[PDB]
Amino acid sequence: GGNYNYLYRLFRKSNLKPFERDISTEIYQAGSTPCNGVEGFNCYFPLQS
Amino acid sequence: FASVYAWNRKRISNCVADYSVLYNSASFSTFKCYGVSPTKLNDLCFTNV
Repeated sequence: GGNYNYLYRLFRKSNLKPFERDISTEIYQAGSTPCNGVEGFNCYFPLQS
Repeated sequence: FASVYAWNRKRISNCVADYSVLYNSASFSTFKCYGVSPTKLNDLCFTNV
């Protein structure tokens, strides 16, 4: 099998309704105060292998 | 500060400490915490530190 083809999703603050399909693979950034106090930092790629 | 082989341990108790005022500070190279969400540390009561 794929060594890095299986991954999980690292996220929080948006607890999902049961049986919800999520495909928005967006790198987690806020661009506001609650990410190192600036925009572009804490831009963590949620998908982890 | 002391050396790595003779590190100093200091005791903190009976305090009202805010971590949000320090979380947003950018004077830190790295601040990652294990098993505890820093953002919610403002609403947690622990026995001692």
